[PDB]
Amino acid sequence: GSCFGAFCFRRD
Repeated sequence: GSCFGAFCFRRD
């Protein structure tokens, strides 16, 4: 859920 642009694809 911690989407951050380039990191908008994770299990957070």
